[PDB]
Amino acid sequence: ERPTFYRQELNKTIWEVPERYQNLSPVGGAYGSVCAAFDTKTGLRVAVKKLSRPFQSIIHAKRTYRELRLLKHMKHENVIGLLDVFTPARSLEEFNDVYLVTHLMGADLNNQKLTDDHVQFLIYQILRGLKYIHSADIIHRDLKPSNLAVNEDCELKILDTRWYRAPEIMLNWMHYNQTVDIWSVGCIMAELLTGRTLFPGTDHIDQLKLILRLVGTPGAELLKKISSESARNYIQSLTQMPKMNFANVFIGANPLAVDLLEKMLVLDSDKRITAAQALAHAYFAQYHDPDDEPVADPYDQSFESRDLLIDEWKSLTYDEVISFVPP
Repeated sequence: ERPTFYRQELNKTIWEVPERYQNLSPVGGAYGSVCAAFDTKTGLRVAVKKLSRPFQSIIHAKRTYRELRLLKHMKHENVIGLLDVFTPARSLEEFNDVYLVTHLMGADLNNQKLTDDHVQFLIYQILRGLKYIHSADIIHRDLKPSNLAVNEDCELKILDTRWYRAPEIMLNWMHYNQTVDIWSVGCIMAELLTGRTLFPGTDHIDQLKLILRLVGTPGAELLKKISSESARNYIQSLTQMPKMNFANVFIGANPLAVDLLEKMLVLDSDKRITAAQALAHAYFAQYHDPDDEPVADPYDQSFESRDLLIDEWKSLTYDEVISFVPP
């Protein structure tokens, strides 16, 4: 049973949506565009997204497929997930338009200190989601407060500025790792605790100079891992500063919070607490339940390596729209 659609003009496009999605009102840009709407079937407010030029080129088509595969996979309280995907077409031939439905979102996390219990609860939920995302072998790569939607009773989702980027990710470094997301978290936690941006770098070189000011220049165990002779030269061509005490930088913070930050904001990704080890840190003792912290089903990313024609990506996408199960 196909629903009944109606057609409607919004954001200088024509939209064709199942009748269960009522009064669409645009929210906003240059990507595919989003309308907020009312879902009558579930009673909820939803973000409907019209993908623009979904199959315009090959890169375009593969981008669409990636987005659908991703959302379709995320089945977890703290991560954003897919409520619905649909198309007007009746065959593959007539297939051109892909609309996605997810929870409409109250408040992302841009903004004044928070209480140490609020930070605990906020960071716990971010970590809960990262353990899940990480166990499907996915790296978020760009965590920052505006990817963090919280709602009225403070329940938080990860949605998909260089202020929160891991330095291995800024300096293109191959010695990356899932824990780039973790560096980001430290940068958010610190921001919530103090009220101020931990590294408000004005530009690329500033950014790294600020980071090296807090953590110190790389030890010896870290130099052993830099391959480029010039990179090595250049790193120790820099001002040789020591590591600062965090208790001094995080004055009047819970010493467990301070401890945790010292395990997250480390230059060497191989020595950085993982999401799962962080959920066990004493700092979250009030919230940690080791049976309420689920990992994901394994996630086939093999399509990433592939080079295919527009009509193969489109066909693959259609298969995924056909097969969608509502939650």
